[PDB]
This record gives sequence, C-alpha cells and structure tokens, in this order.
Amino acid sequence: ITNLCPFHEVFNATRFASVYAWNRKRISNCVADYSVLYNFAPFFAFKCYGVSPTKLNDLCFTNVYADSFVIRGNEVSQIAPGQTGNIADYNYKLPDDFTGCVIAWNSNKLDSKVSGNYNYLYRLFRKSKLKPFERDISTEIYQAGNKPCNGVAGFNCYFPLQSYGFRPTYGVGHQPYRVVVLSFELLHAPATVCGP
Amino acid sequence: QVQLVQSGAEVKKPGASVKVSCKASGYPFTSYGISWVRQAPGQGLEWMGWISTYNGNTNYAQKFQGRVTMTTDTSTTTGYMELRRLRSDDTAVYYCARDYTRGAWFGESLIGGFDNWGQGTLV
Amino acid sequence: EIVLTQSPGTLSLSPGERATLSCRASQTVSSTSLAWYQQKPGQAPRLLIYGASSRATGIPDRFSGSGSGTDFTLTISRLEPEDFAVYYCQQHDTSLTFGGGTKVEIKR
Ligand SMILES: *[C@@H]1O[C@H](CO[C@@H]2O[C@@H](C)[C@@H](O)[C@@H](O)[C@@H]2O)[C@@H](O[C@@H]2O[C@H](CO)[C@@H](O[C@@H]3O[C@H](CO)[C@@H](O)[C@H](O)[C@@H]3O)[C@H](O)[C@H]2NC(C)=O)[C@H](O)[C@H]1NC(C)=O
Repeated sequence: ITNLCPFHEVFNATRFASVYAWNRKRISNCVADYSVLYNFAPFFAFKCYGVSPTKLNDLCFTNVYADSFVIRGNEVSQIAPGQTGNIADYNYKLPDDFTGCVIAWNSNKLDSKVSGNYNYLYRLFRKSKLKPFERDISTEIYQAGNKPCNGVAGFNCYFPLQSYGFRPTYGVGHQPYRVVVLSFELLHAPATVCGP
Repeated sequence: QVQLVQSGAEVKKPGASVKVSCKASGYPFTSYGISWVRQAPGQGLEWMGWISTYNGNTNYAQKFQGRVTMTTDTSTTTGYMELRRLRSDDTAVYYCARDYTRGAWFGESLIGGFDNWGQGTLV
Repeated sequence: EIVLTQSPGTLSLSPGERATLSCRASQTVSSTSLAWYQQKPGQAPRLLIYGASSRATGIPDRFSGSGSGTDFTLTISRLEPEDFAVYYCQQHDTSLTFGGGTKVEIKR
C-alpha cells in the first residue's frame, strides 16, 4: 500500500456543494497522514466525537466518508448528535452513534459576492423528519392548508428550498462557515486505509 | 529537495515522432498529476496536457486534441510524450510540472498551480 | 475559452519603487482560482501567488496580491534590483489560460 489519501482534495477545494444537496466522498486504498489536520492550520477546534486527534495516527479503518457543505455560524452548534433544529430535521441528520470528526472554518474571502451569494439552497418545510444519512433532493411545492395546489405555487403553497442570501459586509455569525465532516467505521473487516 | 529532470536537446525533421521523458523524485508520485506545457520564444506558455497518475484519465486541450497522447510509468515515476505528426515550425521548449490544480483521484478543481518545474527539453 | 487582459506593457521604474501589475478578467473569474508566475532570464517559471494574496515559496516582504471578482492586481514594494523578471498570471475557472506577460526593465 503505497498510495496517499487525498485529504488535500476535500479541504483544498473551490466549489463546495450546498447544504440541501451535499456530496459524499468515499476513500479507498491509501495511507492517510493526519499531521496536516491538527498540527497545521488550526482555524477551529478539531471537534472529534469519538477517540481523539492525538491518537489518530495508529489505529485505522476500512473506509472514510467525507461530507462537505457551507452553513450559518449560529447553525454550527446544530451539527452534533442528539440535537435538532431547522437544519437537523429536514437538511442534515447526524446519527447518535456517530464516530469521527467535524471541521468548520470561516470562508468569508471565499464565498462572498458584493450583492451576496444565493446559489446555496436549504429546505425549510417538509412532511416529516429525515432518516440518518439520507438525501431528499426534490423539486415540489408544499401543500399547506386545505388547498391542493397543482403547481400554482401561490397562496398557502410555498417553495421549501429558500434562497440563503449571504453578505460580505455583515457582522460575524451569519458569515459562512464551511463544514467538512469525516465519518469512520471500525469493524472486523479487511483493512483498507491505514496510516504509518 | 524535490528534483525534476528530463532528457537532452533533440533535433527532428517533419513527419517523425518525438519521445520526451520527465523523471520525478523527492515526492510520492501518486497523489499529484503531471502537467505538460509548451513555451515558444517570443510568446507565453500553453496548456498541452494534464495527466493523472492514479488512473489514466487525461485532459488534453481542444487546440491539440486528437494529436497528443502521453503515458506515465509508475515503476520509474516518469512521464513520456510520444508526440506524433511533427510540423516544421513547432520548435519550442517543453516543460513538465507537478500539477496542483486538478486532483489525481476524483478530478475536481483545486486551489493552487504549478509548484515544481523541470529543466525543459528543446526539439 | 477565457482570455486575460494585461496592460502593464512596460514598467519604467527604478529599484525600490512601487510596482503594480494588472490581470484583468474578460467576463467572470472566481475569487479562489488564480495563479502568478515569475520568469527569470534563461530559466524556468516558478509559482509565486496561488490566490488572493497567499504566499507559496518564501516571498520575503515584496510580493502581495489583491483584487476581487473580475479584476486583480499584484503589488511589489522595496524592489531590490535582482528580480527584474517577467510576470505571468493564470486563470483557473474555465480550462486553463496563461496571460500574455509583462516585462520589467532596469530604468538606467
Ligand atoms: C490546502 O492548501 C494549503 C496551501 O497549499 C500549499 O501551497 C500550494 C501552492 C502547494 O505548494 C501545496 O503543496 C501547499 O501545501 C496547505 O497549507 C500549507 O501546507 C503546507 C504543508 O505543511 C505548509 O507548509 C509548512 O509551512 C510551515 C510554515 O512555517 C513550515 O515551517 C513547514 O516546514 C511546512 O513547509 C504551509 O505552511 C501551509 N500553508 C500555506 C502554504 O499557506 C494545506 O495543507 C492544504 N490542505 C490540506 C488538507 O493539506
């Protein structure tokens, strides 16, 4: 096993997907080096839910799942097991038995237009709460009240995916924080990704 | 510490094919792609080729599409042009660089550029 | 494709003076996709800046970058006369296109 895991492709990027439709990257045979994760670029806390970054260079897993998006600063606390909210019920679900880490960092210089950013969409209203690790992208109108809308999208029928509306001149908190979550699985399976 | 070396200067006549080698050392030749660029005297650079190393995907420019094909030998960690259809006044220096703009595994755009350059070869 | 526009045709400056370089875009270029390159006589180009102002290799106190959206520039201060090199700027959003270039002279 001489390949090197491309962690320099998730953190190093320019076109992170939106929260309502994220990208799931699966890691295969390689050797991972966690030094650059915490030794260098300490923008925010490593926020490791299981085990610890200090002991992340000896144990190894089968596959690594990377999920990336951009969210609100005030919504950052919503990215944790056992919590619910406007993005933890219809947008992104974190299982209560989650293992791995979440990395958030400020992205003002990256995602900010003079008028603002509106390409990022998030779902607001939906029938029920999401199952863990499930994607529910769908273009449809919400039937609110007693009026069976047939695509009119008028009164009492609101489009769930709401434009986000970032800003480069507003105070902190609402400024975009880019979040990449790394998920692991330790099981009696043939080892595929292991560090030095 | 990173080292990039190539072959010596070559002289060719139109109608033949030119094979150019680029040896790389000092870094793992698996997590970075190879970018091959032209530089002709009196003008700037071009973007002939982008090649991955983990797989065989290429990103040949449409200007030279259908004429450029190059390979990678991971045993020696070398890039080979086997350029065909040589033309008279295409004499220019050739540069091989370790690219940090497109990932070698998944292929999305990166942030960066060309960080290590060879000595270039002349035909 | 996407083409870049440079109009510092020739800089007539003595060493140690302010140096401004322009890499104006055609229609739209993303903020987090750019590159700059030095070019010394009889050598190979090297990477200098890979974004807004992020340094790549050394950059002691002179090389800085700025800009936003569709315009971008590079700033040099206290120019010690060793460099006097050619400057290249590269875009990244649509395929890959180098800039025309810019010559820096001695100002005898
Ligand atoms: C995302 O990208 C940044 C920047 O990428 C850097 O520049 C490119 C043009 C390429 O040359 C990349 O290979 C290069 O990493 C990465 O941040 C940079 O990581 C390097 C690797 O450790 C850092 O180098 C160190 O710098 C310290 C400074 O004191 C030295 O003492 C060390 O000896 C070592 O050289 C570098 O500082 C750091 N920041 C920069 C260049 O601004 C980043 O790692 C990458 N993301 C991931 C996940 O790898």
